[PDB]
Amino acid sequence: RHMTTLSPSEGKAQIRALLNLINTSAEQAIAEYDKQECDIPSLTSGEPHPMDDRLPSLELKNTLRILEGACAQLCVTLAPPAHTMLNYSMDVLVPSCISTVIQAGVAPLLAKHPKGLHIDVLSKETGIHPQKLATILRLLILNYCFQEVESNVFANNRLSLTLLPETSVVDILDLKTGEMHRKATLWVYDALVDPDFGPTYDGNKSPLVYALRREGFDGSLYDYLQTQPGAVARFARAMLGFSVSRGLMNLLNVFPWQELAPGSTVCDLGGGNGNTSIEIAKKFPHLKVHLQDLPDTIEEAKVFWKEEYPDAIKDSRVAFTPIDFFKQAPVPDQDIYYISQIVHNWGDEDCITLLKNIRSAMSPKSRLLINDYLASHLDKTSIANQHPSLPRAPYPLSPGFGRGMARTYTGDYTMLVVCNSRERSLEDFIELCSAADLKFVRVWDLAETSVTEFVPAH
Amino acid sequence: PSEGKAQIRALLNLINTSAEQAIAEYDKQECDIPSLTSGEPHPMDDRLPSLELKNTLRILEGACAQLCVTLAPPAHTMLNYSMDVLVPSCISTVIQAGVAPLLAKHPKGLHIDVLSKETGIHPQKLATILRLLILNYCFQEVESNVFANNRLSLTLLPETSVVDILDLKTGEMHRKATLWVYDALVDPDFGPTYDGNKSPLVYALRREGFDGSLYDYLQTQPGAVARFARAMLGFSVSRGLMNLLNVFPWQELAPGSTVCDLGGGNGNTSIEIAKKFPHLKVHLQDLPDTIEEAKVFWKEEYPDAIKDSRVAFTPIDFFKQAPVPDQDIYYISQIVHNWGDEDCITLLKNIRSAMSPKSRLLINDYLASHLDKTSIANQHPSLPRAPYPLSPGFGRGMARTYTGDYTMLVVCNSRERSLEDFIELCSAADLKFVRVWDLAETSVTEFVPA
Ligand SMILES: NCCC[C@H](N)C(=O)O
Ligand code: NA
Ligand code: NA
Repeated sequence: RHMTTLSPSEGKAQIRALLNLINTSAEQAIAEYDKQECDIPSLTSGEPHPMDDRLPSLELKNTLRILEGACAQLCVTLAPPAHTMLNYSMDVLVPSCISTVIQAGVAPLLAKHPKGLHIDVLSKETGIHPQKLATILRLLILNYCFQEVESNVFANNRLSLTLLPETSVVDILDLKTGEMHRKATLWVYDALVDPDFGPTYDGNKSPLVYALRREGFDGSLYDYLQTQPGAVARFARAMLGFSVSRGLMNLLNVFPWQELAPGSTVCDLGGGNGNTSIEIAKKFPHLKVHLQDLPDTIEEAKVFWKEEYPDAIKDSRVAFTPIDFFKQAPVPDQDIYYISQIVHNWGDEDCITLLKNIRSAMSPKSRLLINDYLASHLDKTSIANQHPSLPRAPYPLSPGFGRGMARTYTGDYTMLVVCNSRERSLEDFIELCSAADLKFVRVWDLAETSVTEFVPAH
Repeated sequence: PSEGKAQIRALLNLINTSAEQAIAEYDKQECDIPSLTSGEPHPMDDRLPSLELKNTLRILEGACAQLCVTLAPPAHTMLNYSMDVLVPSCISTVIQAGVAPLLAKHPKGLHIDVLSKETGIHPQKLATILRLLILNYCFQEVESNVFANNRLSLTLLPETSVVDILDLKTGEMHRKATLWVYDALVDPDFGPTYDGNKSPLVYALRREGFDGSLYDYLQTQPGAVARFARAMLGFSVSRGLMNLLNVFPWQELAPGSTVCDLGGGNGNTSIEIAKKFPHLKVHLQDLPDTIEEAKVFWKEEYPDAIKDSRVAFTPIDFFKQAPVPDQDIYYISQIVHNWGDEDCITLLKNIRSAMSPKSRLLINDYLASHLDKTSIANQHPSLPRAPYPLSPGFGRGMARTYTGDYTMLVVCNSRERSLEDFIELCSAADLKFVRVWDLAETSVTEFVPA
């Protein structure tokens, strides 16, 4: 129409530019589906789309960042503030419903009956009152998870299929919506102003540990998981699925592993089982990988590598060396030292200690890759003056990608309430590395976390 | 070419045209587009949102949500859903910490260290909380580590008609209501019934040694009953329920027609009806103490209606006695969704027994309709229809109907009802369904004596 141009203003120009971002991003997402020769996904189909279990392309993830940011900004601009804030206040409800239907096994039950089940059958099988379960299901269905095929007859759709026990994402969805995460957010303010739990970032003083203490539990997160049967393996699968659902394997496509000389060494410092190094070695057979972690984890990793990629052990392309990376330096003269989701778990002093340990082991050919969210400040000046190798949100998105980069900030807050740690900005990382005589090179954007590269300064 | 591509482009068209019409709604009041960085309220922030704006927002939000969820991988969307507890947690925390009033006293903005000193919260932790809110357009960072209010955080000021409902919905009691929902639902005592003392909230409160209803619990907490009453009023105001005045055709009733505000408390709704439509007479009926309070309220806010003999007050227990007879309109709002079927049918038969052949009953409540394609395709023509290709209905655009129902379950052990549920109850009370009057929030369903 003409409503953006009849009585012109800067605000109308910004609305029209948001509309342009939405339209062009949607067309680019269509192009991504065309590139893979796939049709557009359906929210009513009862079977997965071919790309549901595939690594999302970098282009699709960047597109979605812009599309989600622009849609969110457009709606929040045009709606009355009380409307948006009321909806925010009720956003706890959908994750509550997800946890409830996971506990009730609704999605596997519906997978046994793909054409759908009447709500009385679901009630008989779950033990939940049929109208209460229908209330839960309809809130999820309104949000495109499950579907109502006839009145009071419910079926799976492509979003509820992520809740099947076999998928790679059900465990992280179960953990993030689960009772432990709900306890972590139950008394956040009280923990933050508590004279003992408030002032420090100590591991045993998170809001989760505060809630556990307040209910009579003695022990940290670790101990709490150990006391819950089958919960440590649940947490491990959840971490793996958190990496998978976020498309972190796009590392393999962003950093130029193919341009490293044959025989180059990648030291996966603190890589646990080496789930990343194993993919690097599988995809780039000209590289050698070194897994370093705690001795027990190193034995688990030897078994894991024997399971999944014995060829690397037979070819002498994988090596394993135990380490406590706070007390000893890693193996020297590696071409790459890779640390992923390690810095955001420790305070500044321990990080500087680890960074100095890494720096002491490096040669002129060495570099350090840090895989972590970059939790940038949200003022216009910080965003404008960021390093040009960082992705920049297009006009008129603000702050940055807005909701399009939500997981950087929901991640940070999660780190606070569950682990009492924090994500850091690019400036924070540069300052820590500079204290360890490491000079910044550039950011390798994964459209989720970022891989920042540093080299020995002197 | 493909149906999926055509649906994506139809969603784009819905987004474009709905945004255009939202702009037209701002132009109609000679207002510019609101700003997400401005430190002062937009002139329409405290105004009743027009029916047209709420309609286009239903479409715009439903279409944006459906577009993003269609194009994103399911794991991406579900991961973001799984983290949706965090923003309300942050809202509750900044409310308890008083960040918005503090920033109101210093409109330029405050450094994070000043906010930390004033709130007792570590500055980097407070910064994490604030930045999650700010990414969602609540508050803003004007300079690095210097934060200020914006138009969304202004809703958190103590004087607003929305801060109390936001405080309640994000607060500790509501967090306890969603703590153990599954366990409550499969428990053989809490699961099978809708008894007031068997809600998921009460299930969680048992672990503190409490047992009773929500009303009992509120009376154990200092200042909780008053905060709850303020929150209910503010929930009504912030949802634009006063669009009742603009949807039901009060001006098409003949002068002298009577409106019986049944269970209307102080008469907050009927006093606005009486002011906008002086040709109507209002009869307010509620509990005796409430009726005396309402007399005081009307003497303070609309004494002309008392001088002109346009408002009457008659105490009632509407489960035990019939309302005053032969009124043109009987109006009940947010009552049915608080009671079970048997009590509702009792109240409806009481109302029916008082009606004359010309009387109508208006029920204001959410219509928690079924979401299958057949129910939606064959719904009553008076219901709003979501345009192609929105599904189910308006999708996320009508979220508050379905977050309302779930809220009623976990906090109150009650439920919203579908249109068919309402029609069946009223038919059991010898009331025939006429039509729905869409408020673009709740709905007002009309019934007549059969
Ligand atoms: N016959 C099916 C009734 C479903 C109807 N749309 C309702 O939700 O009221
Ligand atoms: Na649970
Ligand atoms: Na704007």
